[PDB]
Amino acid sequence: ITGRPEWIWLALGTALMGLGTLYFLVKGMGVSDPDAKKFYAITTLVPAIAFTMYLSMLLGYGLTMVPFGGEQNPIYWARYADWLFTTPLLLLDLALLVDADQGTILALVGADGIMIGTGLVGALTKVYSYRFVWWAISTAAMLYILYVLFFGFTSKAESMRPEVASTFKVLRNVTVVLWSAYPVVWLIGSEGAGIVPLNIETLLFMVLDVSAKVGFGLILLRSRAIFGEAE
Amino acid sequence: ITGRPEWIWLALGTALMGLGTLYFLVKGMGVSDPDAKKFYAITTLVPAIAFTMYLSMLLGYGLTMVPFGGEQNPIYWARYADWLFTTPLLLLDLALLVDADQGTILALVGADGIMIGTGLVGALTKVYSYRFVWWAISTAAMLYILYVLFFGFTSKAESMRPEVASTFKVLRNVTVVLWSAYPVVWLIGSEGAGIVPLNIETLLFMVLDVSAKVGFGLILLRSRAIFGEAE
Amino acid sequence: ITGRPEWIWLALGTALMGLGTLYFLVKGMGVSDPDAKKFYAITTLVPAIAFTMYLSMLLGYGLTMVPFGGEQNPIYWARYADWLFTTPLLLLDLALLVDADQGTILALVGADGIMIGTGLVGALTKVYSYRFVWWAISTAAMLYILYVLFFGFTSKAESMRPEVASTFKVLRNVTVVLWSAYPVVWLIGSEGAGIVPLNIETLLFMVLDVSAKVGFGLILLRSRAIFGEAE
Ligand SMILES: CC(C)CCC[C@@H](C)CCC[C@@H](C)CCC[C@@H](C)CCOC[C@@H](CO)OCC[C@H](C)CCC[C@H](C)CCC[C@H](C)CCCC(C)C
Ligand SMILES: CC(C)CCC[C@@H](C)CCC[C@@H](C)CCC[C@@H](C)CCOC[C@@H](CO)OCC[C@H](C)CCC[C@H](C)CCC[C@H](C)CCCC(C)C
Ligand SMILES: CC(C)CCC[C@@H](C)CCC[C@@H](C)CCC[C@@H](C)CCOC[C@@H](CO)OCC[C@H](C)CCC[C@H](C)CCC[C@H](C)CCCC(C)C
Ligand SMILES: *C/C=C(C)/C=C/C=C(C)/C=C/C1=C(C)CCCC1(C)C
Ligand SMILES: *C/C=C(C)/C=C/C=C(C)/C=C/C1=C(C)CCCC1(C)C
Ligand SMILES: *C/C=C(C)/C=C/C=C(C)/C=C/C1=C(C)CCCC1(C)C
Ligand SMILES: CCCCCCCCCCCCCCC
Ligand SMILES: CCCCCCCCCCCCCCC
Ligand SMILES: CCCCCCCCCCCCCCC
Ligand SMILES: CCCCCCCCCCCCCCC
Ligand SMILES: CCCCCCCCCCCCCCC
Ligand SMILES: CCCCCCCCCCCCCCC
Ligand SMILES: CCCCCCCCCCCCCC
Ligand SMILES: CCCCCCCCCCCCCC
Ligand SMILES: CCCCCCCCCCCCC
Ligand SMILES: CCCCCCCCCCCCC
Ligand SMILES: CCCCCCCCCCCCC
Ligand SMILES: CCCCCCCCCCC
Ligand SMILES: CCCCCCCCCCC
Ligand SMILES: CCCCCCCCCCC
Ligand SMILES: CCCCCCCCCC
Ligand SMILES: CCCCCCCCCC
Ligand SMILES: CCCCCCCCCC
Ligand SMILES: CCCCCCCCC
Ligand SMILES: CCCCCCCCC
Ligand SMILES: CCCCCCCCC
Ligand SMILES: CCCCCCCC
Ligand SMILES: CCCCCCCC
Ligand SMILES: CCCCCCCC
Ligand SMILES: CCCCCCCC
Ligand SMILES: CCCCCCCC
Ligand SMILES: CCCCCCCC
Ligand SMILES: CCCCCCCC
Repeated sequence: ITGRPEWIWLALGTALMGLGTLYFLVKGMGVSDPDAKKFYAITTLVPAIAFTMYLSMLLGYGLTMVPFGGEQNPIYWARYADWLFTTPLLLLDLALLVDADQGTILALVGADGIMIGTGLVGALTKVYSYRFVWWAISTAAMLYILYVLFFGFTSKAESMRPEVASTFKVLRNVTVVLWSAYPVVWLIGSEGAGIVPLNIETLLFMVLDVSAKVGFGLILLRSRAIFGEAE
Repeated sequence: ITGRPEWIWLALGTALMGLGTLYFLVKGMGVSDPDAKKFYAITTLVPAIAFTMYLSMLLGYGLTMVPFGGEQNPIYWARYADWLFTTPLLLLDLALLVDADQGTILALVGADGIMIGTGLVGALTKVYSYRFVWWAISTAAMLYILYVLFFGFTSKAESMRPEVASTFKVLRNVTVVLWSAYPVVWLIGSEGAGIVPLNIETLLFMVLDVSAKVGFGLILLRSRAIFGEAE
Repeated sequence: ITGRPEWIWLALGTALMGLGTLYFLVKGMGVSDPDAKKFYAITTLVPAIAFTMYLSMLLGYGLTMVPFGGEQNPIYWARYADWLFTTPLLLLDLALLVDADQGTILALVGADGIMIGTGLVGALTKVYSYRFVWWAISTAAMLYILYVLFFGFTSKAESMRPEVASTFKVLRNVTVVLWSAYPVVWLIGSEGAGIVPLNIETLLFMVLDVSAKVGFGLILLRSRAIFGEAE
């Protein structure tokens, strides 16, 4: 484990995702509202999945070597197995908050799968220049997601209860800022141009992951928007 | 790229799926009917997924070598990753058109997963004679799907609006004819008996894919069956 | 095939899953109740999936070698591909029986995915002591599932029709007893401590699989709880 300088950030990430999972699990014990139960189930699964994948990276299972640039490059593939399941769950939290229609939910989840799937292909591609073709396709899929979150959901939240509109607006802004950083870290990190070393890259993804999952969840599950209007 | 004679058909397929995706995306911009939005989302995702997998084959990522018959045989595995997601989406288009019940939808999607999954196992199997055992199981799963589309959905469409009944009947006939060709191309192509060479096999799958996805989508999204009855 | 002593139990399992699939398929022909169709579709898919994965193990495709303990250990990875899809389908049978809320269904299916996913990682892990870390995480996920089936569903079934309450109680008890045996067989078998040899381990999993899928299905599909109350 300790033979890799980035191990400290993988261990911290593992701990923070595990602690986040347990807090949400305990906090959700005393909840019977069927609407609130939906948000607790979605939001608790997110850091639980991330916990297992951070642990796999810490123990060395989620790491492979990819030859490109005449070098064997360490690629943590477990990140994409994490994101494949956690990013659509996070979008479902937002879509259920605004009572989005089914067709829009399917478009979001499908574009998200394309985003993560093409990012994985780009991470494992051995022809250096082709890695950035996949990065560009994946980034186009992300821009579609961000467009929908702004010019489809925002207008839908305003016609909703005030507390669900204000909570959505906050979580929307958090998501757009944090998610946009991921393609940048990829491009300048060891998967892309190799400007930033792997140990610093790992620290950046850990800060982003914890903020986008645990921080996101703390804002959502403390809001009254997750409960139905009741007397 | 150009070192493979089949590259021209992979490049054409990539272009036609990309163009198809963009047309459906633009055409769906001016749509607010929640029913129509469902069909546009399903139908636009189909060629978008196929685009990415054709590109992976063009660039050489979606290709592996499988030893059988005393030879290293080029097997494009990316086809099955495509079909795993696009064939159930196409069946969902048909099932939603006739307002199929949930139990029937689950049976269709499950049989479809078995069809594609066993076809993938057959494509990667190293014992030559066993490849055709998997082909037979996969073909049995397809025949179940075709039976349901005829002796379960057809009777349901007649009790529906006339425009949804006539549109379903057309898309049903297109699907049964085109899908039935796939097991035949597999059997006589490089995955099976090896009668037809890979470059011709690739041309045939490209014609079938574009027809079953883009051609299918053009018929559906030009129909009024996708809109609810409104004044 | 016959070069492996466990082949006899893989062949028996294949036959019993295939026969089970055909019986459920025939029995479900004469069913039009939309509620009953749901249970028949879920319950017939379970042994059909298991059939294909037992066949892959029989023919040698679903087997790999994992080095640990200074030895190349035969690991049947196809079991986890089976369980990944069949265990959530079995939980869906139970959840639909008691009309569970959506949030609870998602929590069950998500915990089940974590259970199977971490068990697969543990089966393929090359550092011997780490294999049991994954076993423990997977077992914690199972205990969560069992808790929900007892202290969330049981109370919900009592407020239901008597026949659905008594049928659920029976299937609940069958599930908790049979599922609990799996982590024990893993721990003492070739994936874990290696006390029980592989051929005996394979026999035990076959008895458990057939009972948990075909036996489970025979109890459910003979009950009147799967039909709506009708005159
Ligand atoms: C509606 C939305 C959900 C739609 C989703 C969008 C999606 C279509 C976007 C594209 C996804 C696609 C790129 C997934 C590729 C997975 C692949 C990286 C797995 C590893 O295989 C890659 C190479 C080794 O580098 O295999 C070496 C050769 C091996 C012999 C490969 C044989 C196994 C194949 C991988 C079998 C295909 C399985 C499916 C891809 C499983 C789904 C994986 C997940 C990442 C989507
Ligand atoms: C309700 C419906 C959706 C049900 C679906 C029906 C489905 C059950 C039908 C059978 C599907 C099954 C054959 C999928 C097999 C995937 C497999 C080809 C992936 C590549 O692995 C094959 C060998 C190399 O040749 O791995 C070499 C050895 C490696 C060490 C393998 C270890 C990884 C395992 C593959 C882990 C299992 C992952 C799941 C199979 C992922 C789903 C893939 C998709 C193709 C279903
Ligand atoms: C809501 C719920 C459904 C959530 C589900 C819970 C889930 C997150 C729990 C953890 C699942 C995770 C451990 C799955 C790992 C699959 C992995 C074993 C496949 C084989 O790859 C392992 C190594 C060889 O040993 O690959 C060698 C290196 C290769 C180069 C690997 C590159 C391919 C990657 C495997 C791509 C990721 C694909 C996804 C993991 C596909 C889903 C598989 C299924 C088992 C979940
Ligand atoms: C909890 C994890 C989250 C919210 C991860 C989000 C990840 C992304 C938005 C990743 C995006 C990428 C691109 C847009 C292209 C480059 C490759 C990716 C996958 C890093
Ligand atoms: C857009 C792609 C489509 C509609 C693909 C359809 C593919 C099939 C219907 C494939 C069927 C197969 C068999 C029936 C057995 C032989 C292997 C397959 C997977 C080619
Ligand atoms: C039809 C198959 C069924 C119902 C299989 C159930 C399997 C389990 C409940 C497996 C549980 C495991 C653990 C709890 C940890 C050890 C590894 C597993 C996956 C065997
Ligand atoms: C979206 C965030 C990207 C900003 C990356 C900042 C990295 C600064 C760290 C110093 C770079 C290390 C280079 C010298 C080793
Ligand atoms: C009462 C609110 C705080 C509860 C404690 C939460 C502990 C989980 C770890 C959170 C750290 C990361 C927060 C986002 C920066
Ligand atoms: C379902 C369509 C299958 C028909 C295949 C027709 C192939 C004819 C092309 C000529 C065969 C090439 C053999 C000589 C190289
Ligand atoms: C107005 C209808 C035609 C629009 C142009 C569609 C261009 C997408 C490519 C379609 C070619 C394949 C059609 C099926 C044979
Ligand atoms: C949950 C069931 C686990 C019980 C396992 C009993 C196995 C007894 C078979 C004899 C053990 C073989 C050891 C000598 C070869
Ligand atoms: C009339 C009920 C029996 C029908 C025959 C079922 C045959 C399928 C194989 C069942 C054997 C396994 C039963 C569970 C132990
Ligand atoms: C490729 C993996 C995608 C599945 C991720 C799991 C979450 C799915 C959310 C589905 C939302 C409901 C759509 C109607
Ligand atoms: C194995 C991958 C299957 C999932 C394909 C994605 C489409 C799923 C459609 C689900 C239809 C809704 C069923 C109720
Ligand atoms: C185009 C939709 C408007 C909202 C999206 C904001 C774009 C942020 C740019 C992200 C940069 C990634 C490289
Ligand atoms: C048996 C259901 C009737 C409709 C299915 C038509 C069968 C077409 C044969 C396809 C040939 C594939 C080898
Ligand atoms: C803790 C929830 C109560 C019901 C679960 C029964 C636990 C059975 C123990 C299984 C042993 C697996 C190692
Ligand atoms: C080795 C660098 C080659 C540059 C390729 C950049 C491709 C980016 C595509 C974005 C449209
Ligand atoms: C090398 C050819 C061996 C023939 C096997 C055919 C199997 C087909 C099974 C269809 C029932
Ligand atoms: C080689 C045996 C090492 C023992 C590790 C046991 C780990 C079990 C963790 C359960 C909390
Ligand atoms: C609940 C605390 C979980 C912390 C265990 C993971 C941290 C790795 C320490 C080496
Ligand atoms: C929108 C046009 C997309 C065409 C790019 C793919 C074709 C491959 C050319 C080499
Ligand atoms: C319907 C009977 C299915 C039996 C075939 C599988 C058994 C393997 C025999 C070698
Ligand atoms: C993106 C930063 C999240 C901050 C988490 C703190 C929330 C406390 C209510
Ligand atoms: C299967 C052939 C499809 C033909 C596509 C043309 C549709 C234009 C309306
Ligand atoms: C767990 C044992 C199941 C027994 C199956 C027999 C059911 C006949 C109704
Ligand atoms: C109005 C809410 C502002 C939230 C933005 C937070 C950016 C990290
Ligand atoms: C909408 C604000 C985008 C912020 C992008 C930050 C990328 C590091
Ligand atoms: C490929 C772009 C299509 C141009 C608009 C078609 C008419 C909606
Ligand atoms: C009555 C519609 C006929 C459609 C059949 C088309 C076959 C390619
Ligand atoms: C229902 C007509 C079937 C046509 C099969 C064509 C196979 C090449
Ligand atoms: C009251 C029903 C008892 C069922 C338990 C069966 C254990 C195999
Ligand atoms: C609730 C009874 C548990 C039985 C466990 C059996 C494990 C072999």
